[PDB]
Amino acid sequence: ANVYLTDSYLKGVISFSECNALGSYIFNGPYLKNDYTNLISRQNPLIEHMNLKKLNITQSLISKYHKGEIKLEEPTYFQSLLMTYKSMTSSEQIATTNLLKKIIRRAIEISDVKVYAILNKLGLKTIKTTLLKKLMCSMQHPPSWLIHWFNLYTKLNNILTQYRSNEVKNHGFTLIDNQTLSGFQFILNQYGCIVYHKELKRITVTTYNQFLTWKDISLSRLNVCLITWISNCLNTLNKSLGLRCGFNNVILTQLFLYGDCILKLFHNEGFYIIKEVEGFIMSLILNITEEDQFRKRFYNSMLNNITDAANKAQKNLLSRVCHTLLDKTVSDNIINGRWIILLSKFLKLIKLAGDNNLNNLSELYFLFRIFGHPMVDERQAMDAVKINCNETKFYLLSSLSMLRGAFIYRIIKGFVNNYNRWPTLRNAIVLPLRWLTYYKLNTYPSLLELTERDLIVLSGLRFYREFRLPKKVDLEMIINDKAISPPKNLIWTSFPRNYMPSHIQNYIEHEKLKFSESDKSRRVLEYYLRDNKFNECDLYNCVVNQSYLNNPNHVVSLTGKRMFAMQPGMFRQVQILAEKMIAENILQFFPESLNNYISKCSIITDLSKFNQAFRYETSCICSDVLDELHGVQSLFSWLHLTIPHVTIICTYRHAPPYIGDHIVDLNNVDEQSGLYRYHMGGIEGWCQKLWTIEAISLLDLISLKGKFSITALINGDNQSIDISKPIRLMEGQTHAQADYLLALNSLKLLYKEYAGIGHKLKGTETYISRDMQFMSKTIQHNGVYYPASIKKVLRVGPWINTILDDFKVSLESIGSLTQELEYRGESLLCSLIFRNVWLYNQIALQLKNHALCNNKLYLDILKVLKHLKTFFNLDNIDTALTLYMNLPMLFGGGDPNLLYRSFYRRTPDFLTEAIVHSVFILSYYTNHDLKDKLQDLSDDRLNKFLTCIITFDKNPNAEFVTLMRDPQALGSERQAKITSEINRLAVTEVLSTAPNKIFSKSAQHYTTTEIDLNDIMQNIEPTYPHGLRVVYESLPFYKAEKIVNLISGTKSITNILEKTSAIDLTDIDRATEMMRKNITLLIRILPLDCNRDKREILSMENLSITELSKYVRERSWSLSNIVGVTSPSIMYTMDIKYTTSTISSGIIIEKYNVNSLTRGERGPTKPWVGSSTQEKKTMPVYNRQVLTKKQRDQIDLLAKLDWVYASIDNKDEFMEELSIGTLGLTYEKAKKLFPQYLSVNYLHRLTVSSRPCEFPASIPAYRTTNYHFDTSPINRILTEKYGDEDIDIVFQNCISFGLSLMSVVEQFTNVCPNRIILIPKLNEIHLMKPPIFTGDVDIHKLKQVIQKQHMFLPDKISLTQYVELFL
Amino acid sequence: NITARLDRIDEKLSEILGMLHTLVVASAGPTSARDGIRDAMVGLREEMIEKIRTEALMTNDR
Amino acid sequence: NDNITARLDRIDEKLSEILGMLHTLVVASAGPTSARDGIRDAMVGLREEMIEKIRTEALMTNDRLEAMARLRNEESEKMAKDTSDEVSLNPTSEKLNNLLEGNDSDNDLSLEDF
Amino acid sequence: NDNITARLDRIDEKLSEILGMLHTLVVASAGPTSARDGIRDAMVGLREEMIEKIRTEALMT
Amino acid sequence: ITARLDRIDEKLSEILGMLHTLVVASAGPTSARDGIRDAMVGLREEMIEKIRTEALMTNDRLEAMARLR
Repeated sequence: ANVYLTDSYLKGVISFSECNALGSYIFNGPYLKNDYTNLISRQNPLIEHMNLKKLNITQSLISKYHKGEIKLEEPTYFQSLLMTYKSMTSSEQIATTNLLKKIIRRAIEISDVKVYAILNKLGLKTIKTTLLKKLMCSMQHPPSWLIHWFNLYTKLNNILTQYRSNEVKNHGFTLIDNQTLSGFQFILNQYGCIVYHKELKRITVTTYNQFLTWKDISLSRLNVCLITWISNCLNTLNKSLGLRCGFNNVILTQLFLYGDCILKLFHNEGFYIIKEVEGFIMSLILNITEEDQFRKRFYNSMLNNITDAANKAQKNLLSRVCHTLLDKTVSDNIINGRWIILLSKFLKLIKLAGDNNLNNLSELYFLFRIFGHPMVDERQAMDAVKINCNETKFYLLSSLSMLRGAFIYRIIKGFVNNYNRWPTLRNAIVLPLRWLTYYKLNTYPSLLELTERDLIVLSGLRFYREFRLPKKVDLEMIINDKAISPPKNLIWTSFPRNYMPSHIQNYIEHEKLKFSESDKSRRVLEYYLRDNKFNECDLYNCVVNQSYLNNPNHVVSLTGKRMFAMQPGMFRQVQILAEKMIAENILQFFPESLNNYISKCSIITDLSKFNQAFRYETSCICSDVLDELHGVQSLFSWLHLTIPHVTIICTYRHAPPYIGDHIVDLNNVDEQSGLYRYHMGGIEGWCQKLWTIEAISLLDLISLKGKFSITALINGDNQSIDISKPIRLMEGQTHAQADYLLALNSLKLLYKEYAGIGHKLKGTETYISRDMQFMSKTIQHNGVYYPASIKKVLRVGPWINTILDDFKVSLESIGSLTQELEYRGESLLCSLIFRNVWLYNQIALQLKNHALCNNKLYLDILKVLKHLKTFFNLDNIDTALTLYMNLPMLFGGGDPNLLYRSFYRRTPDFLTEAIVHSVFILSYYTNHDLKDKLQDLSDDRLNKFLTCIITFDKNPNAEFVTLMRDPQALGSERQAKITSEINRLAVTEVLSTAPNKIFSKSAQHYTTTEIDLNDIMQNIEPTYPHGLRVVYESLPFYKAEKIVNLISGTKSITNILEKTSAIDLTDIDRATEMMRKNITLLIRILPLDCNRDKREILSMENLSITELSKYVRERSWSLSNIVGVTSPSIMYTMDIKYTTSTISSGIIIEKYNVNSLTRGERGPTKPWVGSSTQEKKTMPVYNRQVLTKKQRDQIDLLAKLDWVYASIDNKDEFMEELSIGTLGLTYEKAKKLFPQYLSVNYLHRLTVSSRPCEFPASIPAYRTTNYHFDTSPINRILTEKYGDEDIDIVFQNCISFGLSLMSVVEQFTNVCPNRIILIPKLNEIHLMKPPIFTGDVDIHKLKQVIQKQHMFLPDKISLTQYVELFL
Repeated sequence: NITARLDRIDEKLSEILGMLHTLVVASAGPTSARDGIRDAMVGLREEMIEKIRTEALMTNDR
Repeated sequence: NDNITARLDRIDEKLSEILGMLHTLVVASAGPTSARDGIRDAMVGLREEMIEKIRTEALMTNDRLEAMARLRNEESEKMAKDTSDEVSLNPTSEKLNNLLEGNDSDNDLSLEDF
Repeated sequence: NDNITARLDRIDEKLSEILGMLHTLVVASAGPTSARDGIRDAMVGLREEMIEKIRTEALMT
Repeated sequence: ITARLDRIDEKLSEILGMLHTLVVASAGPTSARDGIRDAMVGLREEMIEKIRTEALMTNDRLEAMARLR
């Protein structure tokens, strides 16, 4: 009843110790390293390792090895052997070539339909398009470098598919295979892989994740070769069709091979060297963009870095494999010193691939993903961190007081700016006289008027509480889908029972009787569901009483996934709360965390190891100010007070410690490799916002000491400083020399000031420049932006980013990933053809090898194709697939990307875009003209489709809850179902039996609360689903919904409280029937008689798609009127002219650049970004920081709700009950805090989470600066027809459509047009006027909802909190 | 000129106060949190005094 | 009225003394002891005796010369190398650069050497 | 004058604060258990005496 | 009284004295400690009254804002 589905892609890490333990057991000696793992692995093997070594094939192979006939190797030896595999017979050559030819022809045939539709709409014009006919003549002979990677990927994928299917069918299956990939023999399993080459006489042992990595490597290289072949053919047809880069694919394959040779020569250590060729790309870019001194300095530093990496790699390699079984495997070219020659070749090839082209050079960042991943040694990473985190630092007291004074200055300045008042001081008698005047007047001086004595004087201030702590725990910030550390006494349960001594096994089983069932959980969700003594105010009482101090349960567990750290549940709560308070209250004061010449430079610093040098004396001088501002002690200072007293242990499964008998306490075990004590603070990830704002304060101090200006920007772990300074040029000095001197002096300052607080920078992280910045991997140069867009589509393949191999989620992932070759790559057609290659592969080729359905989805798809062939009167089942793959997924088809997404990115109504997409696509067969209006032309295929769409049987149920959850839902079974809907009832029935009474009591009332929420707003006569969304979001059922939707995204909802990683067959059956119903949706939606033969077919004269959409959406719900959801499509409403009309009569877009082509150029205009209107409301005057964040969220929700529904004849009781039930105030006391809205159309201006707030184009933002728009004539015409009355068409989307139209016409004609004119269809535009609501709300049901889900209500506004609001 | 002298004296005193307070803060470290003396050096704040007040005003019942 | 000027000079002299000994004061962080069995307090001491304790290895550290050079308000030659006008190449990097300059086929390697 | 007297008063306050901080530093620069546990006991009674203070003052009416 | 400077003078003396003692207590081990925890000045009541007074000021503010309720 429990099956095991294994991974198809690499999601975890490759383990040094799993491989080492398995190989040490198999070959009976130290395999990769001489550590404790091999010794314990040979003494007490696991049961799966014994199973592997016990097979007959393994027995024969190791018998052959112990006689000296085969030789051990390293997994990188076999990576280089596999990636070189060419062996194939003439039949296998013919077979692979035929398969690839068919895939390519079918992808071009699918793409023809969309390309024809686009060329028909723009008015530009088995394959009807001439463009793709020429492309098909180009692509009818794949090259050999492409067939190589396609064959390799196909083989490795066949092997993995075999294993996964046979392991779902049978548990414990091992795949023995020597015929799939000729020459190699594989022994696969989920616990290890054994690879054997018979002609070379080699054998290796590795893990399952390493096989996954090999398969992913071959897929990545295949995707690179595919993309570049496609785009080179496109660029040979027309220089504007392909991508901006252009590669030679007989050089890229040499790069692949030489990197493989580097990894075969240096073993696992070679990934050091591979990790250093990023700086080589950077140096080649700076040799183009920079001037002499900067680029010379960078080049020399880079060469030093590379050769230091290679020397360290050689030294570590020779020291590791010396007393192991791999000592004879080190090449002679390592001590010879000739490796350097090989390295040389590598770099030269890179310099040839770049071609002195910023486009190639910025695309080439995919080389760092394409060689695999290393095996991470966990114990030695711990041993490297230890030395830096155990050191003693020496400070001057002046340094600490100036840093603290700069922090306090930032806080004072931010209070005066935001709250119009200094913070409240409690020792104001320390300020001399000038600062007393600044305090009395509520002002502050500037940085130029500031001094260092001023910072030392500010360092003496103490504060009174300004912000407050939440008293009830928030469940959505603490519940997670990750693992948790056991207590310090139950830490030995992290390792197999065989690897632990015999005295630890007797002790674990007696200690497990003293702990609760929540303390023995191993997952966060299970930690919280099993707590039968939970309380909302537990975290508050911990933080207030400091129960995290001197706690005998604290431990730190490090895993390999760069040293992810964990601790038990209480301390994890406290960590999350401190980070949340800093993010909520404090980051508003730190906004850069989210003379005859003006010299200018720039410094780039890597702050990834920043935290290891932080001590209490440096962090907590500032976290003390944050403590005093919140009224607490030690909350923001928790790390450096608690962690110095615990043990850091590596708790990976195959890396146990050596415990000498008599010892069962962790704080008594000897320190060794992978286990130590006295960590002096700096655990990574924890307390990161504190360290970011401290870095910003130190930068202020540096700018005060150096007397220049600074413009910082901290984005993750990379900071970029811009330094400016006014100087007077000397005699014979140029500007470049002035900037270089500025850079050098600023660098000495930065080094001095960082070393003063214990951070010793080094020449590897930091580099100086003047103009350019690699802004978080984004090359920009002269306002033009150069993307690395191939790096984003490397892992596009069949079953990606899905749970239980869901077909629709895989299609959606493929589509959204492939859109990067259009949104960034700036090529519509390359993205289209790559998408279709992988969609056709997923549907036509891989849908019959499902691991759980096994061919059922393929039989369903064949049923659908036969239905389509009969309905649309097609030719065969090959035209029906071309049709199915171009139909929207909303109607049950297979197209993940709609046409509007090629022109603008956001739409406010999906149904109109779906219907327009269907019309444009069916035009390919019916031969309609997308420039005319709609008529009927001898061919009723579009009439049949639209008639079937508007004609169906009504069956509505739970209308208002469904329109609260998704304001664009459709109802009557007229759309496809998603996973949140299927698994909801299962989640609530699992949660109804949890020991935690909060989740149990919530889950036992879920259906009744749903019934009340339906029967709450069902008598308001015009339905406004975006106002129902606000009513929904202002109630405690929203939180329970969020937690349930979190839990329903896991594998095996059923087995959460069962302690197993297997899947229950009820989960499988539920998912399987979801998949089958979703596939045959199109059979259900298009009946073979239009729901009756005698129903008058839809006449398409004087038809409006927007009225048709409104009718469909209302009939599906049986609601008379639905307002504020239907909005026209811009792609259908606007007609595109290129000549200057008599009277223009539309929007006019014009080119301001002088060049005929504008791709990769910059213009004089300002960038267009969308940027919806700014709200017009009046905020009252009260002290905002007396309320927490959630109380202000609720206040703004009730303000919006009092705005929209001010017209119903129950509004007093409605708003009174809402205010009392949610905030604790009455309506009169609460109405004094409501923002008052000055607008009148909430149908235009309401801001809900279910509405877009930005309408950008499908074009990079640098590219919008070439064009200029003018919207005066359309305003004249729209004002003469309607006149001072609101209408339902969006303005930003019209501009975005015009801009992307310019881009796309340039792609297709090789000439950018001078101007474009957009003329609207006025029968598509209607009035959007705010309605007068009638009927009244159900107050009994409102009370019932508030009372059943009461445990998810926020904090109530107190009286000691409401008196202080107006003081 | 007497007020000028008094002003310079107060400025020096403010400088000394800044230094000495930073030294008091930075030397209440993990060892004082372990020995249980950190609150005698950093001070008592609002939440702890609120707990003391709600304990004193609600002896057992009220 | 030299009384007031005399007493104000007294006060100012003593204030300067206190500031002078407060601006010459070095802090060492808290850390493990030698023969590690616990934590030691942060230590505050005069600059000279702290430099003494660093030199005699009474407060253990790895970068001893670097620490002593920083505490004395001066830069070593490592500080002047990391922040210098032009970077100078190592021997291995000089050789790699000679192998990179000039497409003269000086490399003399191919994949089949292996 | 008013200026000179106010300034001498402000100097007095500052000097009292400096002495208090120095007292805290010299007493916290203890490292055995004797003085530290003395501070602990002082802080247990201070808590108890503040509770008694608050109660006996709010029981005024 | 403008010769109140007198007290100022003497108080500075005290300050300086204590400051020296401080920098002797941290460099105490094996240098300036014949007995454990070098002979001090016996002065821990003053910081306890300091804590007491500031905690009473905080409590006064809390109760004064909890009076309006």
